Amino acid sequence: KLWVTVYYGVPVWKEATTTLFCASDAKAYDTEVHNVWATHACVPTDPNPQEVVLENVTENFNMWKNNMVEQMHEDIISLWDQSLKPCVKLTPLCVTLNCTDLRNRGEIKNCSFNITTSIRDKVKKDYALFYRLDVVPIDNDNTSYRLINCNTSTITQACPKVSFEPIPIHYCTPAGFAILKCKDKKFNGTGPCKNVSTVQCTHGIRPVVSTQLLLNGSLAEEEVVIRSSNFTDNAKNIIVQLKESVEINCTRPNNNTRKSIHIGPGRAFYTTGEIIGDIRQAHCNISRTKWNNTLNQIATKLKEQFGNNKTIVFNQSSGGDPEIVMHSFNCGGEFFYCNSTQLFNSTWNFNGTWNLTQSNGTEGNDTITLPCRIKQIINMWQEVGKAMYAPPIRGQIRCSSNITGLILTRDGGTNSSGSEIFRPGGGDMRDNWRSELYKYKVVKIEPLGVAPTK
Amino acid sequence: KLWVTVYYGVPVWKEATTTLFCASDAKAYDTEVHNVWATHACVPTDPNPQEVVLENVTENFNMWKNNMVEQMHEDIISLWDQSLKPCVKLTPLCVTLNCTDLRNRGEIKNCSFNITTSIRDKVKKDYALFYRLDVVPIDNDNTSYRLINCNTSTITQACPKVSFEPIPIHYCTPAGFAILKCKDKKFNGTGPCKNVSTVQCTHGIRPVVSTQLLLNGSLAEEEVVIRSSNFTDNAKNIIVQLKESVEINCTRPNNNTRKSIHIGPGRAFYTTGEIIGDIRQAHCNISRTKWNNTLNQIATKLKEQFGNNKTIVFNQSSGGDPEIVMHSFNCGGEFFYCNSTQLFNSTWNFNGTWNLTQSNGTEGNDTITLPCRIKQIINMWQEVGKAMYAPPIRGQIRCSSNITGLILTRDGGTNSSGSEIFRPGGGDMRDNWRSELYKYKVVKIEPLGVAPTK
Amino acid sequence: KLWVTVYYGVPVWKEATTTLFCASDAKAYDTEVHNVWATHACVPTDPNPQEVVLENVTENFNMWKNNMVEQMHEDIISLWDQSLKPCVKLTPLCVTLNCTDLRNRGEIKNCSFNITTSIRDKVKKDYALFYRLDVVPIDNDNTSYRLINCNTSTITQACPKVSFEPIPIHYCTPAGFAILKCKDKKFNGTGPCKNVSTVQCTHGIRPVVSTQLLLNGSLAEEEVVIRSSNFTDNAKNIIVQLKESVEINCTRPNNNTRKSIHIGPGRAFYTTGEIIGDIRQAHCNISRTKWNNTLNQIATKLKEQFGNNKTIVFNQSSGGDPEIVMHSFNCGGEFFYCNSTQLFNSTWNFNGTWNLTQSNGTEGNDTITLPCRIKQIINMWQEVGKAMYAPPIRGQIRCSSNITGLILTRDGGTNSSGSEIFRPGGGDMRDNWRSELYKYKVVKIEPLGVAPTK
Amino acid sequence: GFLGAAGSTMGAASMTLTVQARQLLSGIVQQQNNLLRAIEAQQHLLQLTVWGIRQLQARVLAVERYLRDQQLLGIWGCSGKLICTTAVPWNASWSNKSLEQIWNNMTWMEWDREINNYTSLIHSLIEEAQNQQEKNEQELLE
Amino acid sequence: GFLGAAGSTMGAASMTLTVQARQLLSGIVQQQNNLLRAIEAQQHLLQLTVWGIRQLQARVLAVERYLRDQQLLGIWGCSGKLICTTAVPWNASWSNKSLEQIWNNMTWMEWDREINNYTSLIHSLIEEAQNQQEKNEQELLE
Amino acid sequence: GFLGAAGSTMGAASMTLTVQARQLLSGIVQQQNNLLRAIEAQQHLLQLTVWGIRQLQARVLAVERYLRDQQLLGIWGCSGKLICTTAVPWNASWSNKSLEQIWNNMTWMEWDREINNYTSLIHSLIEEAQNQQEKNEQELLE
Ligand SMILES: CC(=O)N[C@@H]1[C@@H](O)[C@H](O)[C@@H](CO)O[C@H]1O
Ligand SMILES: CC(=O)N[C@@H]1[C@@H](O)[C@H](O)[C@@H](CO)O[C@H]1O
Ligand SMILES: CC(=O)N[C@@H]1[C@@H](O)[C@H](O)[C@@H](CO)O[C@H]1O
Ligand SMILES: CC(=O)N[C@@H]1[C@@H](O)[C@H](O)[C@@H](CO)O[C@H]1O
Ligand SMILES: CC(=O)N[C@@H]1[C@@H](O)[C@H](O)[C@@H](CO)O[C@H]1O
Ligand SMILES: CC(=O)N[C@@H]1[C@@H](O)[C@H](O)[C@@H](CO)O[C@H]1O
Ligand SMILES: CC(=O)N[C@@H]1[C@@H](O)[C@H](O)[C@@H](CO)O[C@H]1O
Ligand SMILES: CC(=O)N[C@@H]1[C@@H](O)[C@H](O)[C@@H](CO)O[C@H]1O
Ligand SMILES: CC(=O)N[C@@H]1[C@@H](O)[C@H](O)[C@@H](CO)O[C@H]1O
Repeated sequence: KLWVTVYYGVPVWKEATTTLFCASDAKAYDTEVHNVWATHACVPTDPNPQEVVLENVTENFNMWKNNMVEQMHEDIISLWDQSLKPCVKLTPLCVTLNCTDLRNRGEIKNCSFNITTSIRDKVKKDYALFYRLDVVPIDNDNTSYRLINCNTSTITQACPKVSFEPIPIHYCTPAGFAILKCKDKKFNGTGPCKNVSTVQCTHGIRPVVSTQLLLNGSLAEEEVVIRSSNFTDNAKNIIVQLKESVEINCTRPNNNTRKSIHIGPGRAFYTTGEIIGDIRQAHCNISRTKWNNTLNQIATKLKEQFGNNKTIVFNQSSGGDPEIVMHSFNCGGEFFYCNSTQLFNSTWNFNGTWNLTQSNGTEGNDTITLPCRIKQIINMWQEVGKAMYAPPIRGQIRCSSNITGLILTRDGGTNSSGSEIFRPGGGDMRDNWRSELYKYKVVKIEPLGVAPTK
Repeated sequence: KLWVTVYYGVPVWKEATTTLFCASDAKAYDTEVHNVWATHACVPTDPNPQEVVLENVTENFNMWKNNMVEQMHEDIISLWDQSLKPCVKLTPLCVTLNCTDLRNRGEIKNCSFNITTSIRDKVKKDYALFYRLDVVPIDNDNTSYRLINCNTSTITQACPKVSFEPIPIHYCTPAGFAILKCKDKKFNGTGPCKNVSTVQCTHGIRPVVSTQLLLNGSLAEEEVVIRSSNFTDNAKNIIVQLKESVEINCTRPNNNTRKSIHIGPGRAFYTTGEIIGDIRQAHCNISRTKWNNTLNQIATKLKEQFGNNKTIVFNQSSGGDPEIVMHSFNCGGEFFYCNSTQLFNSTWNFNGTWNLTQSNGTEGNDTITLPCRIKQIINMWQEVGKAMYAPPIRGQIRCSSNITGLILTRDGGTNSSGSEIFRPGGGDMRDNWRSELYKYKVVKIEPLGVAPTK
Repeated sequence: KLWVTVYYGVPVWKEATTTLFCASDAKAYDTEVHNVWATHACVPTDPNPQEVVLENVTENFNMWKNNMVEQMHEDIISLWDQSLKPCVKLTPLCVTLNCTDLRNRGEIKNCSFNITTSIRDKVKKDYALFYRLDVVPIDNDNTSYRLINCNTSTITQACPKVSFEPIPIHYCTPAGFAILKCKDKKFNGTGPCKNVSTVQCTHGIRPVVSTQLLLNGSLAEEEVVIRSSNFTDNAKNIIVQLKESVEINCTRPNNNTRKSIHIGPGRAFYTTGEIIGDIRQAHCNISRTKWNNTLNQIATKLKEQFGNNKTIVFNQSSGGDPEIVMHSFNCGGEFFYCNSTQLFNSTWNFNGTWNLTQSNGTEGNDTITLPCRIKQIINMWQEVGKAMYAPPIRGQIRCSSNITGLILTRDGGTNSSGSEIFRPGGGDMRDNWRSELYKYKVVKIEPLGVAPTK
Repeated sequence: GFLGAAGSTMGAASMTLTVQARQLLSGIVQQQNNLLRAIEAQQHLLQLTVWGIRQLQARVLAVERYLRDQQLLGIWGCSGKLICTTAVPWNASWSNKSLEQIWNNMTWMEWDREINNYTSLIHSLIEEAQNQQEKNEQELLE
Repeated sequence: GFLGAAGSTMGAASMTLTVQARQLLSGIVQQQNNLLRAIEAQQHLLQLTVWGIRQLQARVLAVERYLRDQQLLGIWGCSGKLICTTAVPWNASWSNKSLEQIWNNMTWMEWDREINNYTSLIHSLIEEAQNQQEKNEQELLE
Repeated sequence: GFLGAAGSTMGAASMTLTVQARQLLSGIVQQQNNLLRAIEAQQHLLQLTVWGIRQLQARVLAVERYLRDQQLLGIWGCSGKLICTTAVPWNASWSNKSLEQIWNNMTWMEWDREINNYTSLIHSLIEEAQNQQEKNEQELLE
């Protein structure tokens, strides 16, 4: 007799598509910054969350179809909007300016425009430092320079107090939803997994905004992984998981000035003041040997349909948006943009060894040194509207970032079977956020269970 | 021993006064109109809602005291407000106009006023078609015409994309509240009922806004019903339920022009353009015989305290508001106002047969043909504020509406026992909404039950 | 065997810190005032709330640490803000004025300034009565007088319809939180209590805004109580609980005029019109003997560390804010400010009897008669922002208030052990609200209970 | 039989309780076919008005009423099923009436109505009479 | 006896539990005499402030606490009535103490307080000790 | 064993249910260490965004799902513990399958999946079959 029987508390795992919550460790709430670009009144991470590794189990994942990225970016936008709300506005700072190109392409020209004051009619004059990227020369009437962000939308401050530093963040599931995480290293996005390790709260991550690269992220070990949502699709970005990490030096030697000037009834604008001493340009020095090893690793990892084990070629992006043709990130509130023209000029097709470099016999110019840029304004998630203004950091901007991933775009404007061309692609900003979400899968838990029982 | 005993899930029916929810069938969500004046993201009707007919049961109803009408109209207003929110404004379209009475009372005069543009100072000139009801001639300074709606409140567009067509709508009860519906045909508003048929979700209805009449509504069968909240009270409207339905032809032969002109940063105004060909007036042709049969039916149904079975008299409304002295409705977004001066001039007092017409020997002028009007602006539920603007329909406006009800007002300014005079009354707009709510009664369900048991 | 056992519905009392709710008796909702400064749509007091006196029990209280005061004042502010929302604004009533000092320091000078009207350009002229406290003479350009409240923030009406009279208010606890109230009379703020009487809804109170005193409040019986959050701390206010109560006569003989003048589209300003007859000043007559008895009682109650049972001295406040250097309250909407310069000039140090007065042989000038002030604008809880305007009461303002408490501040700018000096302190406005909250203590109730049982 | 099956009955009404209970609590299926996310088929706007927020709100209020029902079941120890007795006798409060006739000719409603403050009068005793004075079953031997 | 009837007792405190439970959960009556729809008698405004929205909100938070109580009753299988035991012994965690004296001279509070992390220590075992290791009753013959 | 302890099992899966249930419903502790009132250590702003209001909102939706679970337990009279049977037989709907093998080689999931509309088909019968047609226990003598 197969008498139907009902059971509760049963082990059940089903495809969850639900909200996740914020978690920030005790070290978070000990950061003591009213908000360093990232922290809230949200729940901290629990002292000891349970990550039950599930073995002799199987779970199919799809990071590109995982909805985690969506809520992540939405809550990021909600938090950034709500953080911008308390910041003072810069609508009158919008006024025309007149910039003198003192440092002579150096893009360091003191600009002195009108900044209004508390009373309606009492207005004085100030000057700050502006780059060639905050204002443009007018060629219609060519009278002065205009902020591009100021002739297109509104202008407001970026909460200079709120520094844009990366903080650890933890995503927890609701009660009855789990996040099944693969424990595999060659585990791709849309694959099954046997190292299922049910996770109530997902492991702490470091969401540093970056383009075409990763900074201080989850490291993929025991191999180089090169995934893409569609490999045949040349437009599809090619996500790569480097085995090791490199030491970046996006560090500007020159100091910064801050000129805390009260503008409104309680509103102050941190204009960039003059810089003490000879004002040089930001530089960057990066290692050579480990990079060559990782490059051989990728080129060996690139050989996917390589014709006779030699089809690997790289080229610089033809061009396009600044945020998609180069590597941008935030570091100390200053939006660093260390360039990436040193990676497109190398080719490990025939010999990975021919292009390899010996550390003991390192060349003279081996240490990668390339120019490194910065910025003051930014539009998150490619959203055209009210902009912001990064205040100075009043000091030599030292950024130390690491490397654990890469994004490429196969070249479609070339031969199909002649030579595989990869070019930097920074188009999709969610490929950055999904690179670490190929194991996590929100999983529903249902105790109900029927079963014929005697 | 009458040991008290408690019971659960008991059949219990009590007077409910609660909220009802929206339901719109699958055909609704297949209408594919972002919103045709009526649809939402609300719950669709379930595939097979249960309407348990309850027999050998009794239930007293009072449609005039039923609270359903209140929430219905309130949610209608909330939905209309929330739909108006996304529509573009017409505040600058408010500017004075100068209309030339080209078609010469025809109320078709091309009007050409200033319509502003995206930039503050770049303004061009346009002309549209306006009726004599959107603007008035000034007699104080008599310089030009002014929109009446524009010198009294604000002006905004009526979401031309959102066409004001009637859609099926379903009202569902919450969990534990039922709607007990009478299954009776001579069942009046404040009466008991034995054909109780508990209904979780009330039957689908067609809320077409109309005055003094009904369009595409619930048909009352097997008799003519003439109810009123107070028959003695002459001011009380006299609600009538015709047995059969007539074929209306509120159809305008002349076409419409639309002049989609961008006014604001993304806002466009559909001005009525010129009409191709000879511009005539809207007409209407209605049947004669079935109407005579229904009229005999009512006059026979009117004999309530008729003196010797002949006291039935009808007269046109003395006058008053346009929405209460005539029949107005919406049909294709154009607010049709087919007149009703052909019904007040008839009298079946002595012989219902003397006034009856033979179909085979129909007269020459038997087919009721009367002039039919339209409109562009409207104020729902007689609310004086920000108005709207109906766009053109760009085509011959064909309206096919049916008849299933009527509202009268007994004449108080006449003799009390000499002759019963009924006049069209369109004062109360909720009599229209309650005509079909004389059976439904939200009914509460309570499982608790005490009972002395041995 | 101490088998652990679990129990439910257990008697348990734990430190609650939760919200309390509003309760207003049936007599409240029969007050029929749309809102007399205090009433809402909130829950009325239940007909018979249970106040279980708990005996052979103990409970430690701390009124100064009790959170009740916080939610009380916050909800007071929320209610006042939400009540101000419907009141008409007075921004154009802000305009300059020109006041003539007709009554000649009398502070009664008819002021006639511009009051605008419904149309933009149609403005007439009006005059009202203004005191010397609503406007100030300009000494920079000395052209006319300006409202102080009008050159610092916005101006709006004080809902003249909403009269600022005291009403009974009841605070109820949520379901599972109790308010344990001490039933002791010498029970101080941070003390234990054995007369615990669990109270679901706290006893009805009379929150009349007052400074340095109490009006129509909870009477402390069977003794004079003189508490303070820190007695050694001279800045600490010295809260006193008089045994008996005195009969105040803050009554203005002169009448009031009201000039209901429509200003906006539906907004009217009640300007103070001219006063009929000889315009005198408000007076006040207070009893002598009972006050002497209570003063002997306090001076006997003051002897805390009195050197040889004679160290009691009182002095007037050196000075400061009007709301903290004098006694202010609300009575009929007019903010009465009966002065308190008759209490600082008395000293029962050596003989309480020497300063005592016989009722039968009362002196000629025994009946305390002192000048009594009023006001039109006010800032609640010392909050600098948009002000309000008290309308006239159009009648002889009769205020009858009683006495049940007192606030002092020990004098720090004097000798430590030479003579104890108390001065009126009105700094803390929550000492007034906590004087009656020394017994109530929100108490949590937990049914869970473990216990080794055989 | 959502709510019918009982015109004037106490026994038949008692036996059709589960059918009535299952028919009444079936609105969750209707809420499941919302199909109502953002559009019907092609386009749509927000339209979320006080009407539908209050559709969900009336949903919440009724389901809270059912929750209070479950809490009462918990207070009396009466949550096992619809069959659960009381340790409280019917006061002679109600008027002299035959029980079986109260059943067959009260439709549950007539006995309730003129026991009505009697039915509630007998209600509050149960908590401290069935739980406070809480006895087991019968007292018999074997 | 809403909360009194137990100064220092475990038995008397245990016997007055139903009275305390009924007295404590009586605020629904107070919420019933709201009379508070829109006006007291003649006129009124909205006035609905954070104060009263939070009156209802504190109501909601406490009633949610009682709901979590019911959920715990469900987890342990302990929802029948206030009388429900545990399959878990009191660890020698608590200090040596006479039980009956823990009863009569702990007011439930002293035994709880210095068992307090012991009382909670004995708490979590119940779910997988009374339900996980869930046995029936006694083992006897007839 | 929050969710493991059952790769392909019906018996072992059934025996690790309490462990899975206790491990899954442990998020209340995490909500307890919010430390999240207004600031982390020194300063802070409001920052309360749709993200966290929706953290609490997803909390509410899941806990409502557990509440509906408790309501279902109440409807069937099945709230005593995880061990509770049905008065409904498995229809020959499911395909011919060995039961013990459905147990050991269905992981609860294979039998569920191809009984799936069968499992739900057997679901609705329980309310009016275990409560409507509600019988006691066995029929034996003494
Ligand atoms: C391919 C694979 O499954 N690798 C995992 C590895 O990522 C993990 O750190 C380790 C922990 O023991 O277990 C291995 O099985
Ligand atoms: C050649 C050179 O300058 N190397 C430095 C290295 O010594 C330093 O440790 C590192 C820090 O990131 O930055 C590099 O640029
Ligand atoms: C007067 C009356 O009750 N008429 C109803 C009729 O409306 C309904 O369509 C029919 C269905 O069988 O049942 C009849 O009893
Ligand atoms: C005399 C006449 O024109 N009759 C037409 C009729 O043929 C048509 O079917 C109907 C459609 O509603 O409209 C009427 O006006
Ligand atoms: C010191 C003290 O406890 N006094 C209280 C008194 O306030 C209360 O009115 C009375 C009621 O019987 O009980 C007394 O014990
Ligand atoms: C001397 C004098 O005027 N005494 C009066 C007294 O008669 C009156 O009852 C009381 C009312 O509060 O006010 C006092 O001022
Ligand atoms: C109290 C009551 O209703 N009694 C009636 C009784 O008068 C009638 O003779 C009988 C016939 O079945 O039905 C019972 O219900
Ligand atoms: C642990 C404790 O409190 N023990 C005391 C005991 O010392 C006292 O002799 C006795 C008198 O009744 O009361 C008990 O409660
Ligand atoms: C239905 C099913 O899965 N049957 C398999 C069977 O084929 C296999 O021989 C056995 C070995 O243990 O495991 C069972 O689960």
